[PDB]
Amino acid sequence: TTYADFIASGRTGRRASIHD
Amino acid sequence: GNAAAACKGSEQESVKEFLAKAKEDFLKKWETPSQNTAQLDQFDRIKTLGTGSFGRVMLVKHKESGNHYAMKILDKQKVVKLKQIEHTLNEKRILQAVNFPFLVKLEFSFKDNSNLYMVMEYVAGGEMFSHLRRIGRFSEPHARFYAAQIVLTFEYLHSLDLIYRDLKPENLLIDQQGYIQVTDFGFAKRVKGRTWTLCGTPEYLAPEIILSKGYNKAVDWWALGVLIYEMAAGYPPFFADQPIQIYEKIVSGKVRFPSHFSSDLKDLLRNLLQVDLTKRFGNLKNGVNDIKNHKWFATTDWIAIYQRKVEAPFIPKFKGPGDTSNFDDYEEEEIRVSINEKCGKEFTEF
Ligand SMILES: Nc1ncnc2c1ncn2[C@@H]1O[C@H](COP(=O)(O)OP(=O)(O)NP(=O)(O)O)[C@@H](O)[C@H]1O
Ligand SMILES: *C(=O)CCCCCCCCCCCCC
Ligand SMILES: [Mg+2]
Ligand SMILES: [Mg+2]
Repeated sequence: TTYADFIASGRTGRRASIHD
Repeated sequence: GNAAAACKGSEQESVKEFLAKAKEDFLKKWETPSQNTAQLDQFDRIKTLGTGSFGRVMLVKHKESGNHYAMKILDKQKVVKLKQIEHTLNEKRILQAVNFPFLVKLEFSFKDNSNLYMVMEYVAGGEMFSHLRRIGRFSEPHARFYAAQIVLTFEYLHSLDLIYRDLKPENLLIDQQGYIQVTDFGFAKRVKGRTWTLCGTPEYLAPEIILSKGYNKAVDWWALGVLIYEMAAGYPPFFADQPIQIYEKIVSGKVRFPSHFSSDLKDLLRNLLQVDLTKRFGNLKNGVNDIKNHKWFATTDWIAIYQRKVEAPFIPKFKGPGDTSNFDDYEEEEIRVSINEKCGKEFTEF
């Protein structure tokens, strides 16, 4: 399931902002 | 708001007047910002509420009043090293000037030899992020209640020529009445034309940011689409292990919806997550009204939301003053203030 794929991914925790 | 209920559209002149007066208030503060309105020894530092690249946000207690606040601490040297001076000056100048029911209130600001400090009202209910991940997903009415507050907040900010540029559940706090308080103005900018900085959070970036194209406030409306999707699905519309893979998905613009999404929700999202700028809701001739008048929002009383008169989907647990139970724990580190002034010239106006 898409949910299971998300939960197994590396980006389920708090996501930092980015900039260059 | 009775007229808007009694005769849809009849409130438009009054909303125009509200926004004109709001801009007058904003411009006074924008043109003459508050500076140096507290100092570090006026607060007891209690616990870290979140960490970020330049510092952290701490629960503090104002010694003289006993009130709790959230203090964002930014290391000047790191801000300079990462070339974020202008962004940090924007953040404070804008946050001290705005006034809206869904924007966190900046109560004090000051600097010392080492750091910049922004002292905000403490919003004790935690990040929307925490609740969303724990519960899994929000029902459509629950997601809609939050989305409506963001629509109104962007109507307000955009009217002041402000672009927000970091919408995400981690930057949305739930207050003691179950309403949203937007925090983190780190990328907010006052801009009348287009702008070019690559900034935001990967999952929420509009294709035009990614592709180094130049962009405008329509990126905030794209981000709203991502937020609504994530709230209602439990996962973002474009996710992967690495940002490069996310960017590939965003610019394809192919989006797939969970089978439980309503037809109205899918339609709204196709119009917000629209790669083509001539077609994206919020960016058309009728602006925000294309969103506010969409079928998915038909049950939304916009003025009642503004007035905070709508019953919230839930009220976070509250154990008493200074309770941090709705936030994760973070590693603590001693705040050291140097005996030499760092980066004084760069931060003169802060
Ligand atoms: N007024 C507040 N009350 C309570 N908690 C807050 C408040 N402001 C911020 N926080 C918490 O502190 C965290 C960090 O603040 P934020 O302003 O987002 O920092 P940042 O370093 O800019 N983060 P980011 O740019 O998103 O990587 C937030 O995600 C919340 O958990
Ligand atoms: C009710 O229908 C009477 C007319 C209401 C005008 C005042 C409403 C102003 C608040 C609007 C929401 C904020 C827009 C960003
Ligand atoms: Mg943040
Ligand atoms: Mg930030």
